[PDB]
Amino acid sequence: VQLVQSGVEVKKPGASVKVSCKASGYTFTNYYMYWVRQAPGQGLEWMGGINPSNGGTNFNEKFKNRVTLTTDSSTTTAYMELKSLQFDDTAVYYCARRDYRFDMGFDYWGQGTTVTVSSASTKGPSVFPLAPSSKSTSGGTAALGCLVKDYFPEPVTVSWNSGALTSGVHTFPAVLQSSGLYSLSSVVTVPSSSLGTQTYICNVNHKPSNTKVDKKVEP
Amino acid sequence: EIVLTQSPATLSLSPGERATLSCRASKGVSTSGYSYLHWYQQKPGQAPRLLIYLASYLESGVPARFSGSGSGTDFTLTISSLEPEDFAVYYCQHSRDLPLTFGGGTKVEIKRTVAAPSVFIFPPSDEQLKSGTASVVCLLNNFYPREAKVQWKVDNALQSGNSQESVTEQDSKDSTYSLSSTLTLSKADYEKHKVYACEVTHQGLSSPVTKSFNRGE
Amino acid sequence: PWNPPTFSPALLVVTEGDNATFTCSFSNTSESFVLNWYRMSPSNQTDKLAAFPEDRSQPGQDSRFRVTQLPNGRDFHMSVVRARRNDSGTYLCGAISLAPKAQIKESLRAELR
Repeated sequence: VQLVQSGVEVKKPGASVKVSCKASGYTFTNYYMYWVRQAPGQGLEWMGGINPSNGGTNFNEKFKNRVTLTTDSSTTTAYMELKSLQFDDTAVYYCARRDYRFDMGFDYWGQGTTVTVSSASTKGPSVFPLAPSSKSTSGGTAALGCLVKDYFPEPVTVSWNSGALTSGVHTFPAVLQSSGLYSLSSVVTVPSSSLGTQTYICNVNHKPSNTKVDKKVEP
Repeated sequence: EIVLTQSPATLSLSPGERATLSCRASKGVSTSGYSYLHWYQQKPGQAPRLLIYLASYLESGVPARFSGSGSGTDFTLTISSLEPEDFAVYYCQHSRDLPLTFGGGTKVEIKRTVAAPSVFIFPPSDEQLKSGTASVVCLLNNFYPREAKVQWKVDNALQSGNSQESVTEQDSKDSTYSLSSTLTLSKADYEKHKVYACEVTHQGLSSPVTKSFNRGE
Repeated sequence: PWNPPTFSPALLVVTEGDNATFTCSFSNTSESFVLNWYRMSPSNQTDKLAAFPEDRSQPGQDSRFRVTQLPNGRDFHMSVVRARRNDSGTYLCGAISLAPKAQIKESLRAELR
């Protein structure tokens, strides 16, 4: 038993997006399908449901004007189209099934479809050193890192010394800046004495903009 | 709409300990002795999983240590003894009428001894300063509990509205948190002041810790 | 525990605008069960019309189909309000156990004309 959803979407405001949820014959003859979304950092919000046996629908009134729900019986696939996209439509969208006999809970969820809505266009990161010094030295420990700034969309991936350096690393979750672009920091703590005996390089990959940058971080 | 209020927002417990979570509805979600209330688990980067349906029924496949209770407006989810796998976010959901709604979620985190942050500060890179923008970064490393206050001061003036922070997930090795805060100014504003400080308050510290530097040091 | 519900009359005849009422009988102290009222689809699937208690989150719910619990608690009226031409067909009710989660037992089927 599977619910398999379509992949990541990046959209402009005013655009449309159509998310798919592939199920099985059994699911379609024995369950209703529901759509739920989750904005970043927030909880779950119900959008609507559909009865695959007759195409009948229900809705959270908030979404009724912009959401269309359909099923394709012949491919046992459910579709959610969200039109006239807004900035705060940015969320993970889930399809979920519910027993058609009675609500015994959403007993199976699809893996989720990430949708980002923004007037921002695809942009590669500017990578800046977070340079170790006496102001980043506590005891016999020093901290250093990289500032990965002003990219779009998510995600960026960061490694240190080509993946060799893993212990003592923290790569923080990105924040969305007022500009609409993301920024993130990645830091590592090392013995302060090692600042003059070790080379530290952060490897940044941003696949949407084809960006691969290495940045040597010096004291 | 019927609104579900979960409490507490965060439970800090150790493995083996009982966890009791609460869900309260703004109106009754029970009819004819049936309670239209369900419970779900969610881990980072994962879809929710159903634990309990119709207030008190255990979903097949779900371990016996999970149980649900309640009716009307008052519901609880209990984990009789926490396993390491059970530290996650838990939601309740009703279907007493439309719209279906979810509670705000309860996070069950690992309890550990208080750990004070080590505080580090990073001046803007010269490279960035060429771009007409200046980012100052404050890092709080490996602390517990998660609650920490970070305040930015520029020439002793408290900054508001020009910083953002991010916090890691609880470390799988030592159960601590780390926090990054970024102060962002135009290069022109940055060059108009001398001293940049981040002031950190945390219950593991005997007094607030101030890390600062002189621009151009 | 437990037997399938009964569903009567075997043959129900009306023509337009009438009300067609079946009776589902389920002797129980629930022990939570729920009831479903089904009509047979053209592909011989059991299409759910309504439940007891009411399935308020059923999408595409049709309010012409009503299920009412009678005072003895064992008998339920399953009724089509203002029955139409295409409402003619095969009907039945089912009792569903919530605890084994899966378990349904269906009644014998009936005809409405």
